[PDB]
Amino acid sequence: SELTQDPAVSVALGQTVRITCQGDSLRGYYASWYQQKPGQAPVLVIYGKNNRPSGIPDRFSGSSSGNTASLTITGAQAEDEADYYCNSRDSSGNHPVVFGGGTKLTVLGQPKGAPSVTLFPPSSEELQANKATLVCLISDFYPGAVTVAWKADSSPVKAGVETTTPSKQSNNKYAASSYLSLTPEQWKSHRSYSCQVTHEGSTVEKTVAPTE
Amino acid sequence: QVQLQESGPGLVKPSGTLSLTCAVSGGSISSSNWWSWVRQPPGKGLEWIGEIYHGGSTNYNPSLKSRVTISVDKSKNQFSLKLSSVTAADTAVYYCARAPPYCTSASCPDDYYYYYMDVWGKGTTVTVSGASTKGPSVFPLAPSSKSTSGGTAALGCLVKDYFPEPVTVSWNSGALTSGVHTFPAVLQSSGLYSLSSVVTVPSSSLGTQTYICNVNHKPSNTKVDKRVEPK
Amino acid sequence: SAPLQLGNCSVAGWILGNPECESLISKESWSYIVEGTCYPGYFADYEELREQLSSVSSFERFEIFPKESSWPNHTVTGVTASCSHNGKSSFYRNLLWLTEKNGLYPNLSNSYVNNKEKEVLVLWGVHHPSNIRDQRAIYHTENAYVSVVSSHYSRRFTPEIAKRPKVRGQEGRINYYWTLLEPGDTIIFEANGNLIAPWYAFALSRG
Ligand SMILES: *[C@@H]1O[C@H](CO)[C@@H](O)[C@H](O)[C@H]1NC(C)=O
Repeated sequence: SELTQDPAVSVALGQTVRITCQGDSLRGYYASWYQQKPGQAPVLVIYGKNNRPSGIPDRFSGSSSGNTASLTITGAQAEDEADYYCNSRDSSGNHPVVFGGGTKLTVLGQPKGAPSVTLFPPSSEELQANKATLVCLISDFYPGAVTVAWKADSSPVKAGVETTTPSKQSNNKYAASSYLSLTPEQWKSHRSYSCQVTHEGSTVEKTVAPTE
Repeated sequence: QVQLQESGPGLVKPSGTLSLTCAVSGGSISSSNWWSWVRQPPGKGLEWIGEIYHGGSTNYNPSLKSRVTISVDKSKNQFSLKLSSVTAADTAVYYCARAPPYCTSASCPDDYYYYYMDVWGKGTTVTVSGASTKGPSVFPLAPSSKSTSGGTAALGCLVKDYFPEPVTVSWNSGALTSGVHTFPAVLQSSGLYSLSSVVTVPSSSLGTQTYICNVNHKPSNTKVDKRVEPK
Repeated sequence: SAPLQLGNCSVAGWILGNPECESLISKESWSYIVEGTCYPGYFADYEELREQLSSVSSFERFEIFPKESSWPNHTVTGVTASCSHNGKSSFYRNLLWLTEKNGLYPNLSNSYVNNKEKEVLVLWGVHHPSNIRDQRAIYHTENAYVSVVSSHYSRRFTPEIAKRPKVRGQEGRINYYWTLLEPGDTIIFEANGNLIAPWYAFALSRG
């Protein structure tokens, strides 16, 4: 069979959340749970009947009842925000292994933060390599909704703009990056370039110039 | 006690064969264990591929059985994975893990009816594309006194025009993790990736301390140790 | 000459340490007994053991091989649902279900010398898995051997696999064997798997 779990659930800091995983392959063998943070490998948190590997706090507890296995996190913390997959082997046939759909766990109660913007002008080595790139780095903003606008001498610019999707930093705050690719003469012929970062109606703008 | 080292190419042409190798340390491959493989497509969940017992018996995912072949080489204490006829659906991050032995009958102790994967490999990114591998161009992001904000300043490195993923950046050969932040890569219109790695450093030290970023792009076996000096 | 009463327990379940006979073992001597395998199997020379245990004069239960130190690099925590106790899976109080540790079941050996000035009753088991897949999963080896040797006992067990009818929710069996160790005699256990090792033994006089 196959394992199904809700794609998302949220819990406040210090409270308890119960991630449920349902499937007919749970009565046969014992289920296991994994925690996966962005850009990292999964780590086993629960296996068997409520057995934790060495290094998992007692806040994580697992249980099973019929065709339903559950992962309970008591006193949730900000460090517990990750994806959680159930895993079990089916008890019939060649016994194939099936993964659950995963459950994105959000820990609510985090303070909101205005974005911090750092704009880098093109390095002289890149210019001497006959290429220009403006690096606009954004970080430490929550929620992770941010729109970016570039300006050449106060005129909006859309050609050559590439902005990454907002990703989660280790402090659970969001961060993103924006790049504007230019030619060494497009850079030197203007008076200034700017990076407008909007976050809940409040905009932060940083400006670089070739003369400085 | 037992760790897993992963190996293989990060780029595979369409219709070609994927080939990865997992190396076992601190233990014998000829032990009662199920050496497995797991993949994860970009943005999707975990997907079990298959497992192999040291005797030679294998068990594969029914949806991938036609194209998957898992072997074991007791001469080098390694087990490999081979996936033929690859398409864009096979572009994923691949892991080698270890699974405990299990029983099909009731004549075993209870601890032999668990399923888990406690030991994992570090992960190898595999991309299915016809393009060619290209090394990165590392440019410094020098700290200027206009981008400073108090007693600390920000400096970084620009990893531009490389293919394919991924790129790992460390600072001072690992001797620096104060405010190290490596951003996810961006995909340009030309199909080449680019990312930046910035670090937070005190304003007093930028004039006298030497900072070096260690860019690593193993798909091309390129390591660029770039120095970032003030302007 | 008061009798030893087992209550709801048989001599087999009492001598093996059935988790359902924990409240017993009240006397050091008795003239007759007033009266059971949690993991199905055959009990060899059972009614002869009842004859030798019918009347004793200096009974004593001691730890023949401690849970630790005795069997290094082997797993010793084996429990099953067939020997349930308080809803929790358990196993015999006097036997250890040795299984592989870290994927390996190395060749094993251990010995005991009888220095208790009486006869010592040593009991052990031999596990027979129901399919060869689980044989290698538990004991790594495909052809297993269990060697028990004393100065007046010697037998080697070559356990082989068969699919047997369901009993107590189990389809594999464990055969139970025993021997009497005279004072000064030594007993040695050798196995590469399928050994239900002795954990507690009994010292007694008369029989
Ligand atoms: C255990 O004993 C048997 C026979 O005495 C021998 O063939 C075997 O190699 C031994 N085990 C190991 C791991 O060497």
